[PDB]
Amino acid sequence: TLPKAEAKELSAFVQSCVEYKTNVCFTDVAAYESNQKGVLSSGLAVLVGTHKQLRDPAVQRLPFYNPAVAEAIERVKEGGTYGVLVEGLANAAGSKFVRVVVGEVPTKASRNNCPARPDVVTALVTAALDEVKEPNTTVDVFVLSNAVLPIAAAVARCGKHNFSAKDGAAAAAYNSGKVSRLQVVFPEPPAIPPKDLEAVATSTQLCQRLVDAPPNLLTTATFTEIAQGYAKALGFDVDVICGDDLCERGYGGIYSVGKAAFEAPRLVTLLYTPKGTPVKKVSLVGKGIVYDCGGLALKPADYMKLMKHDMGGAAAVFCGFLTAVRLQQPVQLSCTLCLAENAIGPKSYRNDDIIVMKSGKTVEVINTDAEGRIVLGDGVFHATNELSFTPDVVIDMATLTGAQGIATGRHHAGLYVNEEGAEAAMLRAGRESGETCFPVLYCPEYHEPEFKSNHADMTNLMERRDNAGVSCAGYFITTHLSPKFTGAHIHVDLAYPVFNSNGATGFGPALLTEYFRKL
Amino acid sequence: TLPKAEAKELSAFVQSCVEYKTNVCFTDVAAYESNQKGVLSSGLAVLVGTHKQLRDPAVQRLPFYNPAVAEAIERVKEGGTYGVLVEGLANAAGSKFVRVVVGEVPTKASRNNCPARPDVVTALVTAALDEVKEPNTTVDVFVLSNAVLPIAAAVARCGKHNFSAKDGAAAAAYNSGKVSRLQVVFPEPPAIPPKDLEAVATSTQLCQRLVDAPPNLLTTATFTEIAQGYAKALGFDVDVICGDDLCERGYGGIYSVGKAAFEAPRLVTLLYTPKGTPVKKVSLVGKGIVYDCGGLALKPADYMKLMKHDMGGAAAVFCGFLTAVRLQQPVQLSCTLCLAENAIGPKSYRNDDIIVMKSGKTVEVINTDAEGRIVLGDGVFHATNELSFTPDVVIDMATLTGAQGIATGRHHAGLYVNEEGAEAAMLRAGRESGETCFPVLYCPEYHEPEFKSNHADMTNLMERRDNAGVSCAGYFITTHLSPKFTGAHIHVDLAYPVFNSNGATGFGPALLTEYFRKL
Amino acid sequence: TLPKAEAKELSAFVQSCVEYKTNVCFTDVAAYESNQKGVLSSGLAVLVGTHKQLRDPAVQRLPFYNPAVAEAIERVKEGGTYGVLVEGLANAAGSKFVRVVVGEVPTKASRNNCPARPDVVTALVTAALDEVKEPNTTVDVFVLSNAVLPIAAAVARCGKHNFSAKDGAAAAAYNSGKVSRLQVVFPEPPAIPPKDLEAVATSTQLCQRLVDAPPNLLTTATFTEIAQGYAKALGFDVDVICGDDLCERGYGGIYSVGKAAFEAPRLVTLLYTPKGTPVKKVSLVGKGIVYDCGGLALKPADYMKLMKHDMGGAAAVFCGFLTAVRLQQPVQLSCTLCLAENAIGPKSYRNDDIIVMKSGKTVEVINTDAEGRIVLGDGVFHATNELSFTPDVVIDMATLTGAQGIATGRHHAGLYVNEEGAEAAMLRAGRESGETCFPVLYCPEYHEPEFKSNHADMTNLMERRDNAGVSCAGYFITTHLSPKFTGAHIHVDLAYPVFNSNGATGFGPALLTEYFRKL
Ligand SMILES: [Mn+2]
Ligand SMILES: [Mn+2]
Ligand SMILES: [Mn+2]
Ligand SMILES: [Mn+2]
Ligand SMILES: [Mn+2]
Ligand SMILES: [Mn+2]
Repeated sequence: TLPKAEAKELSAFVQSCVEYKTNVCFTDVAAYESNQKGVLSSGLAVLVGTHKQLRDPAVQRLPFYNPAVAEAIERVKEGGTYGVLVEGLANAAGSKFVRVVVGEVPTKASRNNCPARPDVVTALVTAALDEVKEPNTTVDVFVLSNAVLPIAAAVARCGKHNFSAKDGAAAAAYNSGKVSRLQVVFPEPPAIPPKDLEAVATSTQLCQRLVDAPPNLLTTATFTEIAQGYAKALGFDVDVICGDDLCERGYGGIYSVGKAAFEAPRLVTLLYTPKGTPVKKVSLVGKGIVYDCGGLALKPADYMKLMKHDMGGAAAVFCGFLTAVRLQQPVQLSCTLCLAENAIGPKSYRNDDIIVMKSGKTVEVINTDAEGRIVLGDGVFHATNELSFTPDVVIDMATLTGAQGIATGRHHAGLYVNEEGAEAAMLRAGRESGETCFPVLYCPEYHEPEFKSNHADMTNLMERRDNAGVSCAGYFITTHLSPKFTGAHIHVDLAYPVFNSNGATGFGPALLTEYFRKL
Repeated sequence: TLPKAEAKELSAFVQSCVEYKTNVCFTDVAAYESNQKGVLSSGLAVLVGTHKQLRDPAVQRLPFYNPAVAEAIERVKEGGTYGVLVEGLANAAGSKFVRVVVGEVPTKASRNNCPARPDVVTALVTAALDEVKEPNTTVDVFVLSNAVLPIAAAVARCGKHNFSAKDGAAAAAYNSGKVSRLQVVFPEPPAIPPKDLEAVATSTQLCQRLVDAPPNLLTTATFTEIAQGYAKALGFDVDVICGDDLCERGYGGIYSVGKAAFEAPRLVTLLYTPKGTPVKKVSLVGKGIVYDCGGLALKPADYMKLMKHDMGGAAAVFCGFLTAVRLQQPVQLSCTLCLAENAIGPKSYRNDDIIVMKSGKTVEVINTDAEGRIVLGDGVFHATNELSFTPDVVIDMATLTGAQGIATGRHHAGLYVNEEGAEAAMLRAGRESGETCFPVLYCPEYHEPEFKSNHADMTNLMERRDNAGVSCAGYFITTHLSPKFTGAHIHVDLAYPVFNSNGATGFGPALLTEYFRKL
Repeated sequence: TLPKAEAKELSAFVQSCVEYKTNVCFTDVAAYESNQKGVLSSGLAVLVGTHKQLRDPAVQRLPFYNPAVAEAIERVKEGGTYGVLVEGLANAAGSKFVRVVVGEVPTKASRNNCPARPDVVTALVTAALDEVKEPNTTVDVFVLSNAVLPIAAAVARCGKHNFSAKDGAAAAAYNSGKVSRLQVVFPEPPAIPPKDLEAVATSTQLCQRLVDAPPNLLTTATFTEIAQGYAKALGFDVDVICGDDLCERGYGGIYSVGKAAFEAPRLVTLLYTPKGTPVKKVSLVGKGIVYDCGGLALKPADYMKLMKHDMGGAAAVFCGFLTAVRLQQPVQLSCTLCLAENAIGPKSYRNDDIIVMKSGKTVEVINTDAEGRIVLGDGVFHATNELSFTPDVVIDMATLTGAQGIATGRHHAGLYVNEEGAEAAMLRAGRESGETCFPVLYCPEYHEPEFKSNHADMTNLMERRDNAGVSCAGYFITTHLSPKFTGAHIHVDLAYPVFNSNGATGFGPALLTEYFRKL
C-alpha cells in the first residue's frame, strides 16, 4: 500500500513511457529544399562532417552557406565546434540572425570502432544544441555522412534528455520541456526509410528514459506495467510470473534476490512471432535490477550511486524487442525481463544461503552483490526450457561487472560467446550500429574451478577475482542453460556503455536491431 | 507467512535432523575376523597408525596384509597417506583389486594436545576416502590406536559431510548420497561399548549437520522444532519462550538482538534428570545465532561469509545434551539455547540503545555485532535463576570472538573459568576427547573497567579492544549470573574450532561427554 | 660497496644462471626400447594421456604395463593421478617395486586454448614427482600426446623448481638438490629434434630461475652480468647503458624510475644476426623491474609480496633471445632489457615530477607505481630509433598491470596490437606453444584522452582507471615509438601468467620461439 499521491505519480510516469514519441525526424537535402524552399526551421542550424566532407562543393549549395560559414569550416578544430552568425537568412522563427554551428568529425577509427565515429557526432550536436535560444524550436541538423543507422542513434542520444525533474517537470510526468525538435538532413535519401530510422531513435530514447529514471519511479511494478502497456498497443503476448509464485514455481534465483524489496520481483516474458517464416528464433534475456544496493553485501555510498542504471540490460533488450515489432523484423523473439530490486532488510537473501535455481542446480551465495548472474541464470533457463519454442540463439544483456570497464572500457560492451560465428556477427553489428563491442576470454575449463563449493553445486562468486572477471560471470550464467539448448549463446556485459557523465546513453537496442537485420 | 514450497522444504529438513543416523559403526579385530571371516567389506581398506604401531607384528595378521602393504608402510610419509592395489583379495563388492591406503600418525604431541593426535587421524581417513570408487559401499577402517573416544569422534568428523545440496540432494532433504558407511576396527574390544561410541559419533555428525546448514534451512524456528522432535522421541522436557513473550517476561537482551529478524528469537530450555541420584547438576547455555550479519554494525561481505556457523555453541551444547540422554549419563542437565538471527532492518536494535537484561542490569549497546555476549547474558541468568534447581556448574559455549583465534588458535577453544579445578577438568576432558581447549586470562578486576558506561550499568563492548578480548567477553557474561549461583562457571569460546576449510567439525559434544564422564 | 660475503654469493648465483643446464631430455618409445631394452631408469614411472589415449592398444606394449596399471587407468579421475606398485619390474635403481603413476588429461579445450592441455600435463607430472623416494634419480615420463613443443615446455615447468634456498642449498649457489632428471618419452620420434626441445626446456627453466630468485640475488647488476656471461659464451653483442649515463644520454624514463635504488638502472641491449641472407628483423623489449615497491606510491605489504616477479617480461624476452641464438633461428633480433629497481628513498622520482623521455616527449608522473610503462617507453624508443637497423616488428613483454588478470586471467597474457595480422600470429603461437594469449581492446582514439596533462605532453596514469586498463598502458608505450618505425607493434601483458602458487612458470620464451618459427 503506497500513498495515493505516489501511486498517481507512478501511473503518470508509466503512461509517459508507454506513449513516448521521439523528438527526431529524418529527411534529405533535396526533400528539404523542396518542402522548405530554403527557409530554415529556426534560428539555429548545425553542420557536421569530416574535414574532407566539409570541403565538398555540395556543401556550398546548402541554404545557410556563406563566407562566414566557410571561415567556420577553416577555424573549427577536429572533434570541436565553431559557431557563426548569418544575418538576414530566412527562417520560420523570424530570427534576425541565424546561428550556424559547424562540427568536425575525425576520420581516425581503429579496427574495433565504427568508421563514421558516431560517438563524436553525438558530442558535436550536444555542444551545438547548448546554443539554443528559445524552447520548442525545430533545429535543422545537416549531416554530411550517409551512415544512416549509426547517425540516427547518435543524434537520438544527444543533447538534453527526455527524462527530467527540473523546473516543475515532475508535474508533467517527468517529460522534459528543454528538448529541441531535431530535423536530421542527410545528403541523400536514406538507405533505411525515415519512418524506420524514427522507430530506432524512439527506442534509443525510451531506453535512455528507463535507465535515467530514478528507482522511486522505475520499479519492478512500473517496468512491468510499461511492458504490458506496449503489449496492449502493439499486440504482442506478455507473461508475468510475480513474487511468491516465483518461489512456488522453482525460480529460486530471481525470487531470492528480489524478495527483500518493497516491490516484488517479476519474470516478464514477451513474445513476438512475425507474419510468415522466421529467419531465426532468438531469445533475449535482460538483467532488470531496478536498483542494486548490494543486499546484505551492502555497497558503500560512492559505489551505490548510479545503481539505478543496473536495469540497463533489461531496457536494452526490451527496446530492441519493441523496434523489431514496430519494424516487423522477420525474427521470432522472446524477451525475458529479470526484474528485481536487490534490497536490504529482514527478508534479504544471505551470504551463506543456498539457492535452488530453476535449472535444478544449487548455488551457494558467497556475496549477495553478485546478484545479476543469479537472476540471469533463471532467465536463460526459462528462455531455453519453458517456452513454446527452443531458440537458436540466446542473447543476454546485463550491466553485470565492474571488471567489464577495466577489461573493455566505457564504449565497448564485453562479449562472452560460445561460438566464433555468432561473436563475429555481434561485433560486426556493433561496428555498423555504433554501439560497439569487444570480446572477452571464452575458456570455460579455466572459469569452472573458480566456482567450486563445499556443499552446493556452485558458488556465485569467483574464488580469485583476478581471473577473467567478465568471463567468469558469463560462465556462471551458461551453467543454467537448459540441456535442450544446443545453439549460440551471446553474453553482453554493458555495465559502462549504458551511461556517461550526462546520464543514460540508450546503448543496446540499435545493436540488436542491426544484429537481427543481418541474420 | 512463507511460500508453501519453502515450508515443505523446512519440514523435510527438520525431519532429516531429528531422524539423523550415523554412517559409522565400531568393532574390533577378533570380532571382525569372526563375523566377516577375512572378507573385506568393499574394494577399499584403510590402515591408520603411528610409525611404531604400523610395524607391530600383529599388523601382519590383518586380512589385507601382503608385501605391497609392507612396502606402503615403508614409503608413507609422516602425516601422509600411501595407497597400493592388492590383487585377488576377497571382498563383498567382488572387486578384482582391493585398494589399501596406509596412513601414518605422528607421535609428536605437546602437553596441550591429545597424545593420540586424532586431528591427523581425521585428515588421513578423509584423504583415503577420496579414493572411493562407488557410492553406498562400506569401508573398513583399521585403526592401530586404542584411544577409542578421540578416534570415534575423529572418524565421525572425517570425509564427506552428511549435509549436502550437490547433485539433486535438495530433493532428498539435503542428505548427502556421497557418504560412505565406515566400519572402524580397533585392535582390542573397545573400553567404551560400540553402541555408546555410535551415539557419540552421531552427536558429532548431527552437530556438524546443524552448523553446515545454511540459514535459509536452519532458522530459529527449525532449530526449535528439531529440539522439540528429539524431546518427543527421547522423553525429555522442553520449554520455549518465543518472540514478544521474551520482551513481556523481561528477557531484553535476547529479545533486542533477535527482534529485527524475519523469524522470532527463542529461549529454548531442555531438561534431563537421570533415574538415579545425580553426581552433579550442570546447566548448559549455548549461543544460537543462526546468522550474524552484525545488525546495524553491518559486517563487510568477506567477514559475513560463514556466519551461519555462529550457532555452533548451541549445536555443541544441544548434541552434548542428546548424548547424555541417549547414554543415560548420571548428570542432571539443563540445556538453554539462545536462538536469534542478528538481522538488519527497521526494528534493529541500535548502536546507542539501552537494554534492560533479564538480570535487571542495563546494557548500553556500543556495537550491535557484539550480540553473542548479550544473548548469553540472558541465557546464563535464566539457567542460574529461573529453573527448578540451581546448578553446581554452568557451562556456556559460544562462537563468540575473533580474538579467540588470535589468542588460542584454530584447534583450541578458549576457556575463561572462575575456578582452577573446573578449568583443569575441562582441559583434561579436551585432551582425552581430542576436542582440545586452552585457558585465557581470568582477571575480572582488569576486565571490569573496559565496560564503563555514562548512562547504563555497563556497555557491551570493550573500550580498548587490545586488552584480553576473549576474557572480556567472558567477563560480560558473568555480570549476568544470578546472585543465587555460587558454583563453577566455564566459558568456552569455540569461534574457530567449530569449522575448518571443509566446513563444520562438530567440535563440542564429545568434549562435554568426556567432561560429564569424569565428574 | 657490498659486504665481501654478499658479493661472493652474488658471483656464485650469476655463475649458476650462466651455466644453467636442464634436468629434462627427450626421446621416443622405439628409441627407448632400443637403448634401454625394457629396463626402467628408476623405481618411478609416469604415464600421462587422455582417456582415449590411455586405452590405445599401443599402451599395453609399454614395458611397465600390467593388470594393476590397467586398473589404475580405470580408477584415475580426469585431471587427477593414480599410483600403483609393480613387483619385479626391471629397473636401473634395482628397486624391488616400481611405482607407476597414471595421469588423465582432459580433451575439453576451448577455441582460445591449447588442444593438448599442457596446463594439466604440468600439474599431473608435478603430482607424480611428489612420490619420488630418492634424490638424483632419472624418472621416465611416458606421454601419449605427440604435441611436442607444448609438452616440452609443460614438463620443463613442472615439479620442484631449480631455484631453491632450502636445506643448505644457499651454499650450492641456490641450485636445488631436490630436482629429478626427467626422461620424456613420446610415442613417435618428435617432429622437433630432441636437442632443440632441450634448448626450449632450458630457456623455460632459466626464465623460471630468474623470476623465482629473490631480489637480494637477482639485481639490476647480476641480471646484467648474466646477460654478459651468455654473450661471451654464445658470441652475441651486448651494449650496456648504466646509471648516470642514462641521464646524460636523455633516457629520463628508465633513469628516473631506477635512480633511488642501491643498484643503478641499466638499459641492456643484445644483438643477434643470423648467418647469410637478410631476414625478418624483430626488436624485443622487456620490463626488467627487479623489484617493484611502488616507489613513493608505496604498495601495501600484501601487494608488495611477489613483486620480485616484476622482471618476468625481461626474463621472457632474454630467454627467447637465447633460444633463438642456440637454435640459430633465421630472425635478426635485438633484445633490450629495461632494468631497474623501483625503490623508495630520498632520490625517489615523485608523484608530480616531470620526465623528459628519450623520445623527447614529457611525462607528468601521477603515480610512481605505474613505472613499467615509463621504462618500456625508453626501451621501445631505443629499439626503434637507436639501433643499426630498424625493426619490422617490436615486441614488448611486461608484467604490467593488475587489470590484465581481471581482463584475460591467470593463464592468458593480454595482447595489445596495432595490426590484425601480427595479433593473429601471436595468438596462433600461444595456442601451439601452450603459452596462451588473448587480445585486449585496441582503440587509441579512446585511450589517448585518459593521459591528458596540464603541463606535460602526457601523464603516466589513466584519469579513469575503469576505461580499458590493459589497453591504456599499451597505448602509453606506443606514444614513445620512433616516427622512423612503421611496422607491427605487439604488446604482451603477462602480469599473471608468469607465476602460479608454486612460483614462476617460465612463461614467454616458448611463445616467442613458436612465433619466430612461423614468421
Ligand atoms: Mn548489479
Ligand atoms: Mn551487484
Ligand atoms: Mn556472533
Ligand atoms: Mn557479531
Ligand atoms: Mn611494476
Ligand atoms: Mn608498479
